[PDB]
Amino acid sequence: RLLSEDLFKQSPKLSEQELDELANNLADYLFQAADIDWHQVISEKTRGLTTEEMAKSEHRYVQAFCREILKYPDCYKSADVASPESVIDVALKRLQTGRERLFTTTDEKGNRELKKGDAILESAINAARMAISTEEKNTILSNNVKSATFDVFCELPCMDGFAEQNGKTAFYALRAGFYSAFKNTDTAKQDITKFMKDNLQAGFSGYSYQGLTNRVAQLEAQ
Amino acid sequence: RLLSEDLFKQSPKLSEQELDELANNLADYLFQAADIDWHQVISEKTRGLTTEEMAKSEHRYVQAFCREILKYPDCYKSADVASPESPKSVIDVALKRLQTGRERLFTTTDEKGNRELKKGDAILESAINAARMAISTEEKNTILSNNVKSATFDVFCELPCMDGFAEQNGKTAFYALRAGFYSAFKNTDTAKQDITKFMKDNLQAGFSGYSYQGLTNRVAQLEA
Amino acid sequence: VAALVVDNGSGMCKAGFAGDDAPRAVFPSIVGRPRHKDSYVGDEAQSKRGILTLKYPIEHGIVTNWDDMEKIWHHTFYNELRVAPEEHPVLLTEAPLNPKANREKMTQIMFETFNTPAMYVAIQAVLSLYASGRTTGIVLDSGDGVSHTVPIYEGYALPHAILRLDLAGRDLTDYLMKILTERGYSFTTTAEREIVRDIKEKLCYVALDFEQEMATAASSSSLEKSYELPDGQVITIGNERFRCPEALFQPSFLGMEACGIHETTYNSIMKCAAAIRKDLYANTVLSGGTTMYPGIADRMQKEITALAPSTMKIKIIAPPERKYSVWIGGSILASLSTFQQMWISKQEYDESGPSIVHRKC
Amino acid sequence: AALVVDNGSGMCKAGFAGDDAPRAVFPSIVGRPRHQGVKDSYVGDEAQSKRGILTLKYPIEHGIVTNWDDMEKIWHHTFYNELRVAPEEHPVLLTEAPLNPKANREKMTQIMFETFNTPAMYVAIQAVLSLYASGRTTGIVLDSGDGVSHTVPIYEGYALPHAILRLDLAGRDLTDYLMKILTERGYSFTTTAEREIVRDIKEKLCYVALDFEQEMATAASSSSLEKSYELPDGQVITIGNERFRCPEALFQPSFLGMEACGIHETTYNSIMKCAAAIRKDLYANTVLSGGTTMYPGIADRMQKEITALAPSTIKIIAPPERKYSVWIGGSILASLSTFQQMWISKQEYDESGPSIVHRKC
Amino acid sequence: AALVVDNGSGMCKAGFAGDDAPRAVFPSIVGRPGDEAQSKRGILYPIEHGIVTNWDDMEKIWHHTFYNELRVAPEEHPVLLTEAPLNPKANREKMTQIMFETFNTPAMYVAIQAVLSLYASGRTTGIVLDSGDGVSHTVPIYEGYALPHAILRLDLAGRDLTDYLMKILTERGYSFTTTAEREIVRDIKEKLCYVALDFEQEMATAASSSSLEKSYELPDGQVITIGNERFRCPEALFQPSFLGMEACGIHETTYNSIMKCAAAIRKDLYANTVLSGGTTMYPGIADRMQKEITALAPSTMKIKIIAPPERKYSVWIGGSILASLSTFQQMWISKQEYDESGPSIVHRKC
Ligand SMILES: Nc1ncnc2c1ncn2[C@@H]1O[C@H](COP(=O)(O)OP(=O)(O)OP(=O)(O)O)[C@@H](O)[C@H]1O
Ligand SMILES: Nc1ncnc2c1ncn2[C@@H]1O[C@H](COP(=O)(O)OP(=O)(O)OP(=O)(O)O)[C@@H](O)[C@H]1O
Ligand SMILES: Nc1ncnc2c1ncn2[C@@H]1O[C@H](COP(=O)(O)OP(=O)(O)OP(=O)(O)O)[C@@H](O)[C@H]1O
Ligand SMILES: [Ca+2]
Ligand SMILES: [Ca+2]
Ligand SMILES: [Ca+2]
Repeated sequence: RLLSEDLFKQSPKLSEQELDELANNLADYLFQAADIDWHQVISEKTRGLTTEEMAKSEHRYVQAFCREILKYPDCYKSADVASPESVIDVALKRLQTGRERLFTTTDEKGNRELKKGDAILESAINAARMAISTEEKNTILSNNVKSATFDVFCELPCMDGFAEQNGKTAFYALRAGFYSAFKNTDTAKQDITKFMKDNLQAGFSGYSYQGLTNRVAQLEAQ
Repeated sequence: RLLSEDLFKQSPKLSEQELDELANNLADYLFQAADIDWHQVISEKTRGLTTEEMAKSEHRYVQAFCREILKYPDCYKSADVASPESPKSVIDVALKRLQTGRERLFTTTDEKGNRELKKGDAILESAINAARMAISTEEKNTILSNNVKSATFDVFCELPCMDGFAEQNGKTAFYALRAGFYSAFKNTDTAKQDITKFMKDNLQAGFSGYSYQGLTNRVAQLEA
Repeated sequence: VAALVVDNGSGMCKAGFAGDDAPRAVFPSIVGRPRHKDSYVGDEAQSKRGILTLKYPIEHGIVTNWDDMEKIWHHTFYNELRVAPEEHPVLLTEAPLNPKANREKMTQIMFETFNTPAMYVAIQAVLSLYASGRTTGIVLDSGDGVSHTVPIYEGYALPHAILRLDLAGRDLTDYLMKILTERGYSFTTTAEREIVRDIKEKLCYVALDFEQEMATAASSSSLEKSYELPDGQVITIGNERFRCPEALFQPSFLGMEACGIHETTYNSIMKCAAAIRKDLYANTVLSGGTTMYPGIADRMQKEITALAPSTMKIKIIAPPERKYSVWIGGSILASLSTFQQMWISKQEYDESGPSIVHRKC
Repeated sequence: AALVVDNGSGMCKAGFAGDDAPRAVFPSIVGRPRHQGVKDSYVGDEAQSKRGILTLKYPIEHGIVTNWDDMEKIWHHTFYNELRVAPEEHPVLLTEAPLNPKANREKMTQIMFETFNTPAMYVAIQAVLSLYASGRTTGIVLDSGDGVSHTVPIYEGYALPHAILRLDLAGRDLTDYLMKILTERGYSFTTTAEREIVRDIKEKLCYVALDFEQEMATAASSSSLEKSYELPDGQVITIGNERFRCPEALFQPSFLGMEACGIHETTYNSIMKCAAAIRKDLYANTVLSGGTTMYPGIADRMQKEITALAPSTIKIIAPPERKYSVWIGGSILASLSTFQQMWISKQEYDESGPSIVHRKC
Repeated sequence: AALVVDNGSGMCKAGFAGDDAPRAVFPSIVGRPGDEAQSKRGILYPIEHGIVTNWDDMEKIWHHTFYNELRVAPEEHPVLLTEAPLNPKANREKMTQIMFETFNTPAMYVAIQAVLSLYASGRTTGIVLDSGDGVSHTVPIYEGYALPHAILRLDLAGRDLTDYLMKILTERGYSFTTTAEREIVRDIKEKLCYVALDFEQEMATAASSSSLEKSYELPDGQVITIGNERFRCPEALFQPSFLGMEACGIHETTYNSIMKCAAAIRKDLYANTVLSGGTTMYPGIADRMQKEITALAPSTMKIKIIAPPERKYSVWIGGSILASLSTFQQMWISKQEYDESGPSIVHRKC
């Protein structure tokens, strides 16, 4: 329902009760789909740790990420011999250097497998991406939370072609209200949820030309 | 002072004196500067002619226009090979290609072996210019009178005060403005007058009845 | 039960049934995924380029992402061919010097995921030789991702003589994309490379004498040909027609240090036994879509004669269907009754495991 | 003496060969009346003064000429008005973008001999001139101006056509993006008179942060990066993180909605596809050029950012005069005594025509 | 002092007589439009298989050797050249012709490589297995003189092994197709390979644990791991079928050369088998040779494989020792002798 291109059209129809769930669903979607530099957070959250400690980190998303990296010894293990002149810091660089390079992993049972450099990064990111409980996501994203969640929000079907339909002045006005909603970082979800509730109830008429013209036409009659 | 890019911001700060004088100047400017939609005219005045027939027509402004288009074979000639998607007159394609590739370079080889590259717009503009220099004054006037409603609106949108109006306010508001502008031409005799009134009333509000901010404020005021 | 035949390429995947003179299905080897359906395969992925991020599981002939590869086959079986793999023996293909791990994984997937009653993995260049009706001869297999020169002796390739050349159709497409900017056009995006590809496939040809074609294109416009783009636009190309495939014979055009395909074939022959060299010169087969350029065969002999002994008779073989000769060779092989004892049964896999591929194939 | 004219997509520089700076810099624009009838055309500063009356058009877009009428006008204006000289008494060293379409090189030559009837003329790649200005003849050059950014490797003063790559991202796009992120802060710059102010804010307050994420966190938490700027009417604005966010689009084109990679990647990508024998000389000779490379602390981030995407085993040259280093290179070249033979004389053109440029340049 | 120039099929090794080391080692290749020519091969093998194939190239090599590497006047120093076993008479003549009619050497001598290697070990009798880059030789020797009828040449050496290692690394997933990537695989070979005493047992060990695996860091910072590739590579020396050759291993080639000698001297050859050349540097190669030759020889026969730690340059060292003797200065070929006897004199003085 979130990916309905006419969400703003039918959103005012539904009840106060269904709005409370639609606003939460839409809210959680923004935080989960929001993007963050994974190479930075995984590096900060496992610096100085050993590979054994990484496989049992307190953060489930850190385990998921690392578990997908450790499958491929060649990306992190230090060589016995070297060409003449943290562990994940080595891993992330080897996976970026060997972008097209193939790494071998051996399954629990004898089975082997070859993966490309980025296919391991992508697999590790996906593993992590499906582990955070949104709150931890909000904490690590606290700095770019309003920018990142907004980027997600714009890509929804209901927002496709909003600036061309309502003008750039209205679009940037929606952005301001989107950003302004975030008072504290401890209430970021509740904040943006309320913003989405208030606007979905109004069908975002407060940012559309049609809605504003209807409002002045509705206001003058008093 | 019509060309003040921030006209709509400064006009509401003026007294009813210079407002009307300004509206008269603008109104007079739109009609004096009104031109013709060369696309439909040339497309119609050449509709059903080959590239050879387009240079033997009676009208000269068309022959001068076409002379600039036929220099660039890639803008009208049929391709030997076509992509698996080409479901596709002679000018109707020329004008479409020159618009599809307005920033792409077409090639022309002079009478002598020299070569030249030119973007679609420059070509399309060079043809229009050649037409304006080769057209008769009375011949222009007759075709103009058939639809001065859109011509005067074209000029208005081409003004600095209307640069990227739809871009800033949206197509939904742009068409609303155009609807009112056209609605003023309900009467032919008082056309020049009804539009001058349309301009003055909006110039007083600074077109706040069509802009996002203007509407946002208007709501905030009507809320009181 | 009828046997299936699947030729997996870097750029294109050809699938069909054994016995047929051609594949029933042909689609790009691409997987598009959104930004969290969860995946799209084939032309459908290209039509939805705007929504998806497209990637190639086979790169330079080798599988690089088995999650995507497993999906290509799932799409090949249930969507393209519309069959159940558990009631069809499947003949797959692979590049020369294919990593042993990929050999194993290709087998592991067929039996554990698709549960094929039996399967087999053949070298692509070897199948191309069968399609030409030979057991001895050298095969130039040039597709989208990689070019190989593979000498064969009585149905068996010679691993020591095989040379790999990372110069194929994609590189030529990119080269055409770049030289077209000399005429003033702009093809840079990943979507435009797909457009320029079709221009290359339809308007490019190999020049027998390169500089005599350059002089011709300079002294006249008789070689210039036009192409209508998908957006309705039209462009003309002149010497770019034959300058593009010339990169095969002169990789220096791409700033590449590698040798030409003519010399790479020669070098490959010059790594075999002195005795058999003859049979190779007389059986030089051209395979893959990148050998479809008109005039390429009539160019190759001229290029290798200058390298080969003048006494030896050279004969180049360019089958009119050499774009699918790999699949065709697979169709022939998988249909023979005398081959039915060479498949890899489910029993043999349950016993030995994925490593079975190394002794059977 | 000779004349040296460096035509950019937004700025034209001109002067005499020998001087250490161009005597005339002005916008590469041509203005014409918005409407038919209420001079026929203006050029340079004058066209900008009469911005209200005129519709402005850029004859050089992304470094390439797209309208030769307007291009002639700029040159005519450059000679008879800006420099006040007779072009038929001075050889003319011009400059062109890398990968310049071949016809544009011919038309440029045609104009200089037929219209202005110059004694002689020469055309040099802009990046290559920037290289000479650094007292060198080997290395790689990053030339980022107003309309386009390029990355050209060079050997013995000869460019490497196959190695060159471009990026449609430069000073103009930054100005536009700066306007956007300033509205995100709470302002409204949109008019052309407001654009030139954001442009000045850009050329005076923007810089490149060595770590973007760290700078942003400081900007959100602290207020040490905020800086006040006096708007023309007297109003003050306290732009903050926008200082480094705007030039960040260079390294992250995704900020503008582009799939292409940044410049640090473009440079690495450009170098690798050259000869391995000189790559360490290119790394040891990475010159910055163009107005968009004038941001303070940008050369440090290039040095920083490559080391991540480079062999773990590189001096980046950012001369303080790299805003006009293309022109300065032309001044040196056009004044050298060992170059006077490299010119294209009248006779050389009268015999071979415009097509001669392809050999001499 | 006298100059000593060991012309290898992969590496030329120049120096001065008296020293215990060449002081100059460079690839024997000439590009057209030494080590400098190799590093710039992208924009630009005379002694392939041990024998000279192109003389113009050799002149450039010898020219390169004197003035650049050694930096000496060839008119002021006698020159000791080394020669491949079974070198045709024509090549021997032309080698002497060039040294006089081009470089004006005061005198020159042409010794056999294997003979010098043996002499370095303090022996005048024995059999030498010389394995280099391009070609391997088994050279039975009796009292200073090689025995041509018993010398066996094998076109299989270090170069073929580099290629083979480069090839089997692709089985593991890695990719070394580029020319620049070759010099890396060569280094890997020289650092991580070894000869297995019992091959089949070593394959069994490698397939049941990672105890034999070792890691190598590439120049770009990447790391590759190899297991059984470590010994399968040099194993091609004992099983040329791995390379797709019909030839027989170095162990059988050594034996065959012994059986091509008179029965009387064979016991000495068995008791004095000396290893020579960079390709005989692999750890565990001597023990293997000991094992394989014992398996071929008569039960009673006494076998001993000598593997000098300095056997990478035993040819040159031999030449240095021979050219430093006070009793050797009389056996040179002076200018006057060549001027009157011609190139053919070499057959009578060497
Ligand atoms: N008629 C043609 N002329 C020239 N090139 C062609 C033609 N048809 C196809 N190609 C080229 O052949 C390539 C695909 O051919 P093919 O299917 O033989 O290779 P592949 O198996 O997909 O890739 P590879 O086998 O190298 O991994 C494409 O790059 C395409 O441009
Ligand atoms: N100090 C500075 N800091 C930031 N930007 C600058 C500075 N100086 C100039 N610029 C930018 O550089 C651009 C003009 O530079 P330049 O003249 O090198 O480009 P050009 O050559 O005209 O364009 P092209 O890329 O086509 O060569 C303008 O967009 C301007 O905003
Ligand atoms: N420690 C080592 N381990 C394994 N191989 C080595 C070692 N050192 C050198 N090599 C190999 O030895 C070869 C070169 O050795 P050498 O110089 O003795 O032969 P050559 O002079 O080229 O030929 P020849 O001596 O037969 O004329 C190279 O292929 C190199 O890889
Ligand atoms: Ca194929
Ligand atoms: Ca410039
Ligand atoms: Ca030697």
